[PDB]
Amino acid sequence: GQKRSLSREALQKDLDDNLFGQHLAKKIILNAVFGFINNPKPKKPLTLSLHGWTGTGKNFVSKIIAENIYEGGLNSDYVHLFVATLHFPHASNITLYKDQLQLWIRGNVSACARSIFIFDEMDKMHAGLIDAIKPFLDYYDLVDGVSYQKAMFIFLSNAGAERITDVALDFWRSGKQREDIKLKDIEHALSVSVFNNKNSGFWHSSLIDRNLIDYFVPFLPLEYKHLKMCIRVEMQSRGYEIDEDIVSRVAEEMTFFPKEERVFSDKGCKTVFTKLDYYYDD
Amino acid sequence: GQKRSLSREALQKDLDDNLFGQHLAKKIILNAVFGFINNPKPKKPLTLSLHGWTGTGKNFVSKIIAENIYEGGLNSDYVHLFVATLHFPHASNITLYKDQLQLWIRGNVSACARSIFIFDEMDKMHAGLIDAIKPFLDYYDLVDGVSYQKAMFIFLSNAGAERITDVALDFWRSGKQREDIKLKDIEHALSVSVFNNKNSGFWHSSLIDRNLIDYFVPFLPLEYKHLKMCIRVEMQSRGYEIDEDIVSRVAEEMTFFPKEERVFSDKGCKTVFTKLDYYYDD
Amino acid sequence: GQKRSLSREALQKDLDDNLFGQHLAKKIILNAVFGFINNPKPKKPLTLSLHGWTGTGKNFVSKIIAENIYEGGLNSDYVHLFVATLHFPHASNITLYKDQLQLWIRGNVSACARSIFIFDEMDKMHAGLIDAIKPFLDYYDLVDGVSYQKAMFIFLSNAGAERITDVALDFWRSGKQREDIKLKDIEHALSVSVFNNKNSGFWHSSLIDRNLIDYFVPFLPLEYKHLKMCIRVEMQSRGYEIDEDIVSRVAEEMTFFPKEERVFSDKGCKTVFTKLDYYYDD
Amino acid sequence: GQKRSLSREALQKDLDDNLFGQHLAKKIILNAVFGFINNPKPKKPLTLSLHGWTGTGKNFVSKIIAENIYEGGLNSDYVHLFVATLHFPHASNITLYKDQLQLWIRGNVSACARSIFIFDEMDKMHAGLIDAIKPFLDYYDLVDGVSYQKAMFIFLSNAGAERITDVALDFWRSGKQREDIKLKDIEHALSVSVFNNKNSGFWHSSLIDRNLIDYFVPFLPLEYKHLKMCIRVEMQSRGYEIDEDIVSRVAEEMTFFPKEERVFSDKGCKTVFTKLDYYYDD
Ligand SMILES: Nc1ncnc2c1ncn2[C@@H]1O[C@H](COP(=O)(O)OP(=O)(O)OP(=O)(O)O)[C@@H](O)[C@H]1O
Ligand SMILES: Nc1ncnc2c1ncn2[C@@H]1O[C@H](COP(=O)(O)OP(=O)(O)OP(=O)(O)O)[C@@H](O)[C@H]1O
Ligand SMILES: Nc1ncnc2c1ncn2[C@@H]1O[C@H](COP(=O)(O)OP(=O)(O)OP(=O)(O)O)[C@@H](O)[C@H]1O
Ligand SMILES: Nc1ncnc2c1ncn2[C@@H]1O[C@H](COP(=O)(O)OP(=O)(O)OP(=O)(O)O)[C@@H](O)[C@H]1O
Repeated sequence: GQKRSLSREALQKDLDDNLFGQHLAKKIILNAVFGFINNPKPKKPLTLSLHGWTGTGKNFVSKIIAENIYEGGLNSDYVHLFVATLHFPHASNITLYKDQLQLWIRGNVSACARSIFIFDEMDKMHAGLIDAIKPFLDYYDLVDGVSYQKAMFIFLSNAGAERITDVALDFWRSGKQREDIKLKDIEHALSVSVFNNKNSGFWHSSLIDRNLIDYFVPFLPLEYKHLKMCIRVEMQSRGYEIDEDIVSRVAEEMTFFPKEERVFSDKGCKTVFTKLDYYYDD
Repeated sequence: GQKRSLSREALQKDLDDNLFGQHLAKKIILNAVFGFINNPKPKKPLTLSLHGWTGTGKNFVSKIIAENIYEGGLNSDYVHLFVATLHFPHASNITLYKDQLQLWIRGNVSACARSIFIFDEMDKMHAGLIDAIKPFLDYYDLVDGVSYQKAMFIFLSNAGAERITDVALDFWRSGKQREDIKLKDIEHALSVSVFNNKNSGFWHSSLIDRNLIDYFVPFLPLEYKHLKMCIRVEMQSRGYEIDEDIVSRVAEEMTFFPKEERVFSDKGCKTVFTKLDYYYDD
Repeated sequence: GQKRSLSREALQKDLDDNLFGQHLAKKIILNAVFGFINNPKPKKPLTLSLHGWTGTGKNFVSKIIAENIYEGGLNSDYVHLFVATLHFPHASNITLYKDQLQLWIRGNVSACARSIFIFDEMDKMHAGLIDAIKPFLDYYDLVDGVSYQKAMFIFLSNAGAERITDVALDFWRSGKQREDIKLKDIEHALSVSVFNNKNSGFWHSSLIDRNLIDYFVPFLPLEYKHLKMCIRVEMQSRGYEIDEDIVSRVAEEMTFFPKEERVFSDKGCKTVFTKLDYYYDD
Repeated sequence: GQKRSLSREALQKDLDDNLFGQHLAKKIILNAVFGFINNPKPKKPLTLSLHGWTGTGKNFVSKIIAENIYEGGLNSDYVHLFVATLHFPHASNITLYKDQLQLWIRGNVSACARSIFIFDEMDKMHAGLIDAIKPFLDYYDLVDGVSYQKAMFIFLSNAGAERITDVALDFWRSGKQREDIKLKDIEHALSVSVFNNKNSGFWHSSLIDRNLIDYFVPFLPLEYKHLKMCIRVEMQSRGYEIDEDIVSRVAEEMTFFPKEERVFSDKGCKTVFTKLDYYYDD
């Protein structure tokens, strides 16, 4: 794994095995990294953006590719993780947070440029804490006698969800499935959510000062078909002895969005197996 | 005990011995933990919610299962307890309360992931004090090189009682007992009480930002039958020499709710034995 | 013995008689020395490394081969032993410790190049005390008009145990025994423990500046089968009159690791016979 | 005596004559040494641990067996004694204390391996002063061309008393005597007191790094029956002319623990005879 440059087959295989729907994410991720990781000269690190609705698999997919790259998954000493609240709660110690940030970066990357960093809960940040990293995302071949363009920086959020929602019902109201929705959607309004001078969108506004991001990538509500997928596949994978009635109860005993149609889920495949344990309790 | 994974028989036995009514709680608890504790891969810690009326046995049942798991019950070094007021009175020292919180957590859990935490008196809290724990309730296999998904976090309150009351008289007014009331009841209005921007419900509103809770579980007023149960069973268990007249006085000398029906208790089995000591005084 | 070059049969015989499990150690040791001792031109002394969990037989196996080589075992004037604490407690007298070290070396080896040195308790050392011996582990045919490449230097520790543990439950969690685990395991993480700038791992970091070590060799927790082996074999060897119930009490009256599975021992065959004397006391 | 290997009869006889209660200690000691002293190959010295409450006979029993082994008792040149405070007061001269320790050891043991050492007042020690002796408690057949595995090292303390107390009232509250309490009791919590990073328990924490101890052995409060035993037996042994009223005054004129039950003694048979001299004064 760690001694394997990821071939396309392994990743399309993995996602097609476990990922439900999200054709966009398979296309994007597969071709994007498969070009990137095979490139000995990326010219830049990987600046990925994610937002939308939960339980669609953000930390899921990040975990998966983390496992395919390194056996450590998240256990790898290379793969070192940060969080907003656990590390960076307050606007008091912003400077310490910046210095500690820069140094912990230089440590892990100076171990190897193929190390990976991820952030999470980015609705609770303070733009000084981007002001210490934009130079690291210059396409410069180096900084301080070190190159960073092999590493890969990945973000997470949920803002801008309202656009992917009302668009989802837009085309779906057109007698259509999001398979037929294309990858291109209104990246202008995404730029607004990302220009949105709310601290969530203001953070990424000052980051998008130069589109240091590579690719905006929203996920979508795992439709009740996906519920049934992560009910059948999971409970049959767990020796759970599920049957049909339990999968009548996916929709007989769940709330979807909006009420007036009862379509878009509230969790997808996040709270699915707990409620399925109720359906063991039946 | 501590070297015993709890079999179903032991727990249904215990609850059927000592717990009066609360069929819902026996079903929920028994199957829920019995699936959870036997699961070597829970994918998440146990995020339990409780609210409703007192004296129905919240701290009672938590105590019981604490004893069945570990001989320490609450004496266990693993089982380390926090309280709102005793530890976290003021909105002044919120930050210290968060840091001390995180560290005391990491201590006990780093002793073992099967440690247990409980909170109480959650009507007196401040949402910063959830903002330090939501990452711990990611389904992440780890944080900071440590996994938390085996541990079990349990909360307590009494808000939202009005719904379980007016529903209780709803179906009971229908010529019916809450045995015939099903577990499913209006979890939407429960979400409102849990969305209720009152600090009690606002706390759990920002927690229910992702339904990090597993199962909402209300208790109900221990009906005067339950009084008579925890009068006969207790006083016969205590060598008290109770007789019939003392159990005429359970209702001849007590207030129930509402007045116009005199049905729902005020304490259930909490103040029962003190008033029974009056009936020794007769 | 001392006039015997160790044939393979004698050593595989001895280990297969007395050593329980540790297939890796039989393979490694047997072929390694059997090639080494029979080699009139080793090109280097034997640079052995050991770490892991106790009571698996480090000082046991070193004792055994010491006996097979020379009748003295440890009594041999050739076989002269050093210890961290007994000889080299403080960082004050480091220089005296280095000079005395070099001279005591030159004495014993100048008696014969087939002399043996062992160290122990290597978590309490100071890198100056390797800085006097790395030249002795050049593959040079000589130093100061003397050759050292026939002698054999052996170390001991317990650091890096966490890796052999979590790996042991890794493959064992895979429905598997460590017989099916191969000798190859993650020698990268072993290099980290051996790069671990802790003084224990920093010592061996500056030693592994050139991999002057030959073979990393961890031992593993002597599984409760091995307990029962060194209960039956020992007590039947001691005329102890053991029976079945005493070997019910190996697990009825012992702690294993983790609690949640009760698998990996705490001592293996170290404290076994004392507790068995309790089972005489029964 | 010194030319006598202790037969079982002599020791069970002696303890059954003079020792009051402490069935556990008779079983442990008798079988343990009787197997040990008769063993020509112990494989280790005797690593005994003692803690609990005073006046139950620690220095008493150590004295007794010291007398049975050698006529010198404590007068023997073989039996050479150390104390924390008298010899090892300060953390200033720790090194001198270690060197003097090692040398005085080597002296007495080189006189004979059947020499005995005891320590006392071990709540006032400094872990450097174990760091010089753990090698002596390797099961090695020798060190420095000398074997130590015949000698016997014995410790004393009073920490961890709280566990033997609250357990004593646990089973005693169960309608029961500690005769019916078994030898097995919560050796986990004993390990905590012995892991207790207090210097008293931290000392023995770094010793229990390898369970170099053989057997944990607590004593218990000599119950008022034992008072009356060491009142009748002693005063009748002393020609004191005791009568009944004096043994009404054992409890009419003494404090026990807790107040609310007045059960567990404060001294047992330590201050007993002085207060009995008051009852001569009556
Ligand atoms: N598309 C999917 N197919 C199958 N299972 C999924 C899918 N998406 C999510 N899950 C499951 O749901 C759970 C939640 O996934 P994950 O945490 O990655 O979503 P998320 O967007 O990271 O949530 P949040 O945004 O709150 O961090 C996981 O346990 C995962 O296995
Ligand atoms: N269902 C029941 N059957 C028998 N006894 C009960 C029951 N419920 C409560 N009791 C008794 O009533 C007392 C109160 O129980 P408990 O404190 O668990 O209720 P609670 O909901 O925790 O109260 P609060 O909400 O005020 O903390 C206990 O002493 C318990 O033994
Ligand atoms: N695999 C085994 N089979 C049988 N007996 C064993 C085995 N391993 C250890 N023992 C016994 O356990 C005791 C401890 O062995 P030994 O001291 O060699 O372990 P160790 O790793 O050297 O301990 P430490 O690391 O603390 O020095 C010895 O008396 C030995 O006979
Ligand atoms: N079980 C017993 N039966 C009869 N006499 C006893 C018993 N235990 C103690 N004594 C008497 O009480 C006195 C105190 O005994 P001893 O000093 O051995 O207790 P200790 O635990 O060593 O005290 P400390 O812990 O303070 O050193 C002695 O004089 C002894 O004779």
